[PDB]
Amino acid sequence: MIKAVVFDAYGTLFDVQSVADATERAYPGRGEYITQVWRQKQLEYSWLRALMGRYADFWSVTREALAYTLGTLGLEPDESFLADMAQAYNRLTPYPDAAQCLAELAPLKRAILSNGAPDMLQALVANAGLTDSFDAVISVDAKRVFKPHPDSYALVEEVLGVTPAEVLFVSSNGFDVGGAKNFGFSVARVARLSQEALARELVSGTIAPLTMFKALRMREETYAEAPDFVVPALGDLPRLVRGMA
Amino acid sequence: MIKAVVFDAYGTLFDVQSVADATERAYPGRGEYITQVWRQKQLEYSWLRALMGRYADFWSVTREALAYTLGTLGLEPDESFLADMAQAYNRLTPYPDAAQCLAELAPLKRAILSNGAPDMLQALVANAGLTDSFDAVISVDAKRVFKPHPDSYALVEEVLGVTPAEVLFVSSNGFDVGGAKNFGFSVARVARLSQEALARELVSGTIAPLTMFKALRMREETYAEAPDFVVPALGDLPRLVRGMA
Ligand SMILES: [Cl-]
Ligand SMILES: [Cl-]
Repeated sequence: MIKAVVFDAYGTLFDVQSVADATERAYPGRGEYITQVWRQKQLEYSWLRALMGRYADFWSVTREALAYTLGTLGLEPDESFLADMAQAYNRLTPYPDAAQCLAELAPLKRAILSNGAPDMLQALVANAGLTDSFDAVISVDAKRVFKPHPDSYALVEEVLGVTPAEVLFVSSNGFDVGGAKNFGFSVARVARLSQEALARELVSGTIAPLTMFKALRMREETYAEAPDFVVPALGDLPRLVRGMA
Repeated sequence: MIKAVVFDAYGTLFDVQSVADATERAYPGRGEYITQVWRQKQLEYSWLRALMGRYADFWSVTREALAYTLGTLGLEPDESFLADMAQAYNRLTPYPDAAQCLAELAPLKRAILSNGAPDMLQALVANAGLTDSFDAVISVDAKRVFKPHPDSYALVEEVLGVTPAEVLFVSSNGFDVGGAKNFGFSVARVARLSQEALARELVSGTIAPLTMFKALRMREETYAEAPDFVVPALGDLPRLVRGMA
């Protein structure tokens, strides 16, 4: 039986597009571009540092990815500027139905498992006023790996004392859905982009940037095990757990 | 002293864009798009499978990435179709000056180290007419990991008998430059896209999807150690090695 619902953070509970106005200031006219490449490179760097055996926490990864992104535009921001702007990732707006979802999921154990560094996750959760909606906010930092490395998911039992079989893992990120399934969790994927809409979008003449991010990041990955469940939004999870049991 | 020049394959010796006519002919109007996403997801899947501890060789990775790419367009081709089309990756055109470069390096040991599966690399090199240009063509497959995992680079000494100190590693891929440097090789990066040109392209108005790939894939990665040398072309390598040590 499901005893805990563990949430991915970035892209699942929190909207990574919401750094929009901060990036638009870093380079007027190019906010959309920066938003997308920043997120993409942030993910790539977490995978590559881990795979290379050169871990650095998500705060370093986030700043390195921002530096790369602004670099493509010909900028050369200093550490002070980078540390300042990267704070936008600790202010991400929660999806509008997150709070209600989490409230209805009580008394089940509720937690976050995220690539985010400890201080990042605490600030992000605090800013969103969701601190008391979680029994635990788990960072991969203790294991010095990033998802989808199995050690990241091993943390859930260590912290919550529930077995993988008793966990419903929730994520909008295909690679995270894959890593959680690989580890042994039941998984509910949050799919906000209908496949059919993307397909037609990619056929409608010139292809835009956000569309590029969407094509690369909003689908199930072909190498991964399929999620047990797919829902359109977080608010659907309470109903899923009920009609599930 | 440098005793061996070890080459990355995909993107360095061989042009991954040369699958264009095949992807386009296969699906009119969608070639450029497919070419970019195919390569991007091929890389992502090599990293994510390795990081999950769920290795499959590059041939499986190449076909999974193609299936994903065609899937974004709403296509669902069978395995037979995927295997046939994926053969395009075993026929990539070598860069025009690869043959001459390798020839002028004949005194030194010449090798390839690649994510490519054994049979993929043999065909790729043979079809390019470069089989007699290498003392060894090394696949990561034996280690059952993908770059930039250190075990990939460990293969060089195992096969050639030279220490990391005696190796000049050549690559156009930032993540691979980073992996080679972390492992201890001297590295010559091949940078075919000038930073200043990319910057201006990214602001030349509406950003094209092709520029998206360039922005994600053709620069040094900020988390990675800098390469020892950067040349604009393979043909500049012999001259670089002459006045090196
Ligand atoms: Cl993340
Ligand atoms: Cl590769």
